[PDB]
Amino acid sequence: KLYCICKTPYDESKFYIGCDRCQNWYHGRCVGILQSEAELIDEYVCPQCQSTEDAMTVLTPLTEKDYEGLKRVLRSLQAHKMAWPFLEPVDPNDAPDYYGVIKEPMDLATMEERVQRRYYEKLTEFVADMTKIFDNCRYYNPSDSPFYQCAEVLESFFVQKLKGFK
Amino acid sequence: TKLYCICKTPYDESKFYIGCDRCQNWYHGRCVGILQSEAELIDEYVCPQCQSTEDAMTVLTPLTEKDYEGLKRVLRSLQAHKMAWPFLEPVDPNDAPDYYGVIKEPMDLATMEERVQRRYYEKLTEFVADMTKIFDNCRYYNPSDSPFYQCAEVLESFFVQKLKGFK
Amino acid sequence: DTKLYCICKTPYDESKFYIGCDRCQNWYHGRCVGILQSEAELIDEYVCPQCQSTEDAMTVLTPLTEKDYEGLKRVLRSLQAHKMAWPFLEPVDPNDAPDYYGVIKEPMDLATMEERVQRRYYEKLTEFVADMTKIFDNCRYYNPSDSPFYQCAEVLESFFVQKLKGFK
Amino acid sequence: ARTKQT
Ligand SMILES: [Zn+2]
Ligand SMILES: [Zn+2]
Ligand SMILES: [Zn+2]
Ligand SMILES: [Zn+2]
Ligand SMILES: [Zn+2]
Ligand SMILES: [Zn+2]
Repeated sequence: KLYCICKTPYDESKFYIGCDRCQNWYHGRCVGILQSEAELIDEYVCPQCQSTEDAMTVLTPLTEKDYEGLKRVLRSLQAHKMAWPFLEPVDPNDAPDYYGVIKEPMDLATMEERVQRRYYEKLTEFVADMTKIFDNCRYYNPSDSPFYQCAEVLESFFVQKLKGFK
Repeated sequence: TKLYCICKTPYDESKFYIGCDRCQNWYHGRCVGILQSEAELIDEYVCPQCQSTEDAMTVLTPLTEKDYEGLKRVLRSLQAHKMAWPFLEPVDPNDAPDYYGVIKEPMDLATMEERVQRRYYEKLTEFVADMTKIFDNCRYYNPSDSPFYQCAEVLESFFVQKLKGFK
Repeated sequence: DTKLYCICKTPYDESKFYIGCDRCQNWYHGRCVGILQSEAELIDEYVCPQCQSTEDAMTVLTPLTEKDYEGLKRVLRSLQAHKMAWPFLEPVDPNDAPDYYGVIKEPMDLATMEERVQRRYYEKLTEFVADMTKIFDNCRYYNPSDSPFYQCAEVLESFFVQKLKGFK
Repeated sequence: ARTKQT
């Protein structure tokens, strides 16, 4: 039987630590955790399992707590200085050709209503709408336009704000 | 830069260690003969050296009230032994006229019981010394082929076993 | 009859008043056990001083009955509700007592005792008393003599001793 | 109680 990421036979002289998620054992050194540092913690999640958890954060059901975060994030975006061009839908008259090229329009007010209506069931759906705002802008406007730059700035801000969301 | 374990080596972050609660030193599981899964089942650990010291001091520490109850039981176990008949009471001068002239420090089980009763002993070594005197006097006074001599040999062997794990 | 009666160990004296112990069946001079003849008439079952002493010393060594257990819960609860009991209701929190477990090698508290009573862990009263005494002795060893914690232990133990009188 | 008299 093999253990750890290194897939090696058990060595009675080495320090091992067990993952509470998968129930497997790993060499403290292979997973990067001091023997003492482990004495403090009460639960352990190995690299493989942790990676799976990070990847599923966007797929799991959104909780009430998650929704408090969605409102918090959405509001920080709406208050951002570079967000003025995305607060409301594009008026058909302001740009008649807009709805001809942009197949999936989106804006912050629509997302606000969706959040209020509990329309989102997975974080991924919320991230998808936000990404749509930026992608539509970059598609419709030239790379040298302040509009295009506002999208660049806002998405960078957004990505950071999502770190450690849930 | 401190050295740990019986092997006196620097701490190796990748090795399994177990700490001694008595001396506070750390030991490699393998060096002290303890498996990592076996260590999860113990809350207190005493290393080989400390355990050796604890085993050696058992005869020097003060006798507790519980120890005394135990000593009375050891004596009773011996007094009931078939080979103890010649050591139950002090030798009778009328039975062996030269005994007290030959044996300078006589001892017997009844005298030891009296000593236990009055809390005369304060350390295990003192109790063991009186017992040993009983056997040494017998082996000196009687020839090695005498049943008396063999009774001392048998009873002493019994006694040594009885004292195992006393404290 | 060559038997030596009473505590004074003497032969039967037909001219003296004796009372018989129903426990050991020995006979005692009324005077030697403090019993007056006129008084004996009002006594039904009689137990001599020595048998009574043995029965009293015996209380902590006999098996605990279900009724005894009801008493143990009652005693425990009277202690948990006592004003000076607050420091002993649950196991000590390391964060509240510096190196507590480095000083006290046999911790004990009322919650742990309550659980022990619940699973009928005690077989003799002496074991219950030992755990309780452990709580007070631990406190008195860890805390200074002028500490209110130390005083709480003094008060509760005094309270406990009285509460146990006439238990069995 | 059981007793023995004079
Ligand atoms: Zn895992
Ligand atoms: Zn490994
Ligand atoms: Zn070693
Ligand atoms: Zn040690
Ligand atoms: Zn009686
Ligand atoms: Zn009398």
